[PDB]
Amino acid sequence: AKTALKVKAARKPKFGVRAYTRCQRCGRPHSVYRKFGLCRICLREMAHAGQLPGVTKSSW
Amino acid sequence: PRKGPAPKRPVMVDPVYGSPLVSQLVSKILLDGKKTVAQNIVYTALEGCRAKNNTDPVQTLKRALDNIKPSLEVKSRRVGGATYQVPVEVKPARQTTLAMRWLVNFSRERREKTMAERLMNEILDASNGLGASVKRREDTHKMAEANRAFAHYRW
Amino acid sequence: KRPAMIAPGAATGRRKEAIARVRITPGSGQWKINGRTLEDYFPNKVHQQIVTEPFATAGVEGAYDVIARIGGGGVTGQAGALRLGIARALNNVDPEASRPALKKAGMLTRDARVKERKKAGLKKARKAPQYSKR
Amino acid sequence: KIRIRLRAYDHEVIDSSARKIVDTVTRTGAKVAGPVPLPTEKNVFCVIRSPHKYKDSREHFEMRTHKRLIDILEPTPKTVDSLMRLDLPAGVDIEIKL
Amino acid sequence: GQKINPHGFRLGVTTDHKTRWYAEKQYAELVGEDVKIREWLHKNLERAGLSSIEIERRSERVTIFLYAARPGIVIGRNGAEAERVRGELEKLTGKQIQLNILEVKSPETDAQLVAQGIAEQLAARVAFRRAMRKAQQSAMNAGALGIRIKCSGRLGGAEMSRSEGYREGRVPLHTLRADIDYGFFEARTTFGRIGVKVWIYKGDVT
RNA sequence: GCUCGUGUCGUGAGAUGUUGGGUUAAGUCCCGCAACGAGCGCAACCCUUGUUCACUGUUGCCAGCACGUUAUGGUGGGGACUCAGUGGAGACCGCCGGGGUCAACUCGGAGGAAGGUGGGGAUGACGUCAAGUCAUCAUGCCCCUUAUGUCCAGGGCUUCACGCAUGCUACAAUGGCUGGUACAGAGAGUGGCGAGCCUGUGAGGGUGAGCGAAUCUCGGAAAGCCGGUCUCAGUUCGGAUUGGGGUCUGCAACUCGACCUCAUGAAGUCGGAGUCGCUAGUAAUCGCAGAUCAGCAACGCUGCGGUGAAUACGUUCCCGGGGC
Ligand SMILES: [Mg+2]
Ligand SMILES: [Mg+2]
Ligand SMILES: [Mg+2]
Ligand SMILES: [Mg+2]
Ligand SMILES: [Mg+2]
Ligand SMILES: [Mg+2]
Ligand SMILES: [Mg+2]
Ligand SMILES: [Mg+2]
Ligand SMILES: [Zn+2]
Repeated sequence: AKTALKVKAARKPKFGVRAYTRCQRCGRPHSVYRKFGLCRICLREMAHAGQLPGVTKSSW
Repeated sequence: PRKGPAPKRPVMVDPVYGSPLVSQLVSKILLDGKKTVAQNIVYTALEGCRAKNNTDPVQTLKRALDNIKPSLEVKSRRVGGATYQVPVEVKPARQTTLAMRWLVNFSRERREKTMAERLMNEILDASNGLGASVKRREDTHKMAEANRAFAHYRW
Repeated sequence: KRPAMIAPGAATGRRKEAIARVRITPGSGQWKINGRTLEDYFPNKVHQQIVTEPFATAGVEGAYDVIARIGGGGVTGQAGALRLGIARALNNVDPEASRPALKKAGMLTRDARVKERKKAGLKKARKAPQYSKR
Repeated sequence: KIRIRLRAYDHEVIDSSARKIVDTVTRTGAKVAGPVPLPTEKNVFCVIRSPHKYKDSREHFEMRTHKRLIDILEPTPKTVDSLMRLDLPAGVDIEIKL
Repeated sequence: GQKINPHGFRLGVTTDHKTRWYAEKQYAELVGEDVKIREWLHKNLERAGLSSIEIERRSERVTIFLYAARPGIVIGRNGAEAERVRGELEKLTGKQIQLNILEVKSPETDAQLVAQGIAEQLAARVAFRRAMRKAQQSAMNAGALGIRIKCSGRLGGAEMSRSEGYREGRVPLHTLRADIDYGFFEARTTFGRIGVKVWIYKGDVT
């Protein structure tokens, strides 16, 4: 994402309702999980690389 | 399929009347996966049957099924540049299935209000020898007789 | 050939995500499933046969009481689990006079048929979205 | 009396930690209820595999939290000091309810 | 294009997670600091050669295992560089960092360092075929049961992109009990960057 | 399926292996063979489900024992049952018989929870399509630099003569309405899940325990069964649209939110040519939960269980693919 957008999201919003999430590794604004920050792609790649404890592929 | 004849699931018997025929009838009605609704309909129809005639409802259902059972039916054939209607004899299981399907469909098509004794009326009419199901059986047999000249294409 | 044995016993039954704790005991043949009677808990004859018929195919008949604790599943699954539980109870009570017929009737067997899981890209376990070429 | 809740992501380290706790308290007398396993928390995440325009192919992940419970029936303040001072693997946490 | 990451595929089965901590109300922020730590270490310690960064946490205390081929760069002179990197780590995170640096017994057998070296040679403009053959030969001299290297990109500074690969021995990617070490690096050239992937079949594990 | 090393054949590209006979879901094996070998794929190792044993017994369970306000495993207590979750056992054509030159395989049977791969998932070979993504990220080169940077308010991404596509609700009586009454699973929760009581027709509001949760809450499962009623009516079907009065979230619901209530009651009578999904706990249907999320246009998506079919003679034809 754009650096200005990332810093604006990081800073406290004017009105509480105006805040949003952003991928904390990636800056992506779509599909950001509250449990661990990050995003769709960041989750997939980091879970594959094994930096997320407890997270493994599910094949039930 | 290519591999071979797939196994057939065994047919259970009706707890009340003790005949696999009624179980097949309810499984053929059996719309939307509502077994209880379907067999409530079927039991109501059979009880209406035994009400209007003293004979056994399972026996009258059997007689209707024999009156609707087709003996031979024609299928499309792609020989040459024109399609043929080759008559083929019908096995007992296939003809019971056809009779049940026709009974249920024409019961659904009947003009009366409720499905239960639409099916009851259709069953009684078929057992007597009348109705849309018997008419369709006669029409299919008639068309098989008309196209009887292609009985030598059977394989 | 012998008319089996009456004898108390107990077993467990499972079918389609439903658990059936069955305790069969000598008695008149009445039923009590989760406190309520058979005609209350299985209100209709749709699937009372499936639970009664273990006795019918065994030597004993409706002169032998049973107590059932039933959990999970729907009505039909609970019926199947209870049937398997009664069959297993009769099995482990008389494994010689009722075992052959009881197993031949396909009743000392638990069907593993369970709801298949949904799959990504499909509307249901196997139903697929409507393919639309061009 | 005296609850010990163990939570981790690997049941091997959960079991090893529970065995270490029970063998420690026992080495300090204190008879203690066996490690009882609680249901495992099962979180599921579905993720579009591709970075763009490919939604029908997805990847599923789980974060399984394994939990075990220990009861220290015997008060045994010596075991209290032991259970507060011993060292456990980093992956598993400990919760002591006095 | 359609192959799974071997490490993610075997995660939990044969290989283990690089991070070992438990937290259920801070999970995201600990993940963020871990990302910061890993990015900082990778960006500032290319010269040492990083096999893996392993993070542990006990209570507001972080422990970093740095698996490096040549920890001489990390330790500097009498631990001066180690102290400075630790201090930068407290500056970055705000927590007590205990940093320890470990060797790799067979850098020619660890895939990540192999990709490191191949990408370094490609950046230094060595013929890619010669580099891949050297890495393969060194791996089998060490005693790996199977090597597979693939360099994709504008190989040799060309215009079209190629996907040139080498392999011999056995690399059963589909076998879960197979211990397969996977490494990847990017050679930063005057012509974009080359992706170098390395699979090394260490052996079979239970 | 795709290949390799060596050998061999050919001037050579190349071939042989990898053809042939049999078999298999499978380049799966067997037989013969200028081939002898190996590798990536197949299979297995992994997850889940079906049987069972040991271990443990709370927040789970209650067979035998003692009370409980009447009452609630509420209680002491119990390892029996269920379950929870760790570690084992179990299936291998292993046994029996036939076929199969034998041999792989194949048929039948017994035992068994399960029999010939038991069901499902993960796993996608060499490569193809200059397939998609410079907008997740990263980056070669080019371009912008008092603007193509960057901040803000308002607007737009929600337009509407139309066309296509994926769905939802329907067209009713296997149904609508109404009262009563059964049976789930998988999940989520501290700016959260919120019980109970009071208030309102209701959305909700006011108070407000409990629970970081096998404990407390979401919670009601719905279909179904049972009683009543409607009686084939463009309807007591359908619920679009439109008028009024509201609630909640939010700095703020005009453009452009969901919901409640009152009124309104559109098309729709089962859909042309054509076309789609599915071989069993499947299709069909019935509800439930989660992600994102202040709220929500979600009927979407990913899961979960409930009820639960019909049919497969067969390969001639249509589509895709495999060996020679
Ligand atoms: Mg927002
Ligand atoms: Mg499409
Ligand atoms: Mg496989
Ligand atoms: Mg293109
Ligand atoms: Mg750019
Ligand atoms: Mg739009
Ligand atoms: Mg929680
Ligand atoms: Mg199929
Ligand atoms: Zn991201």
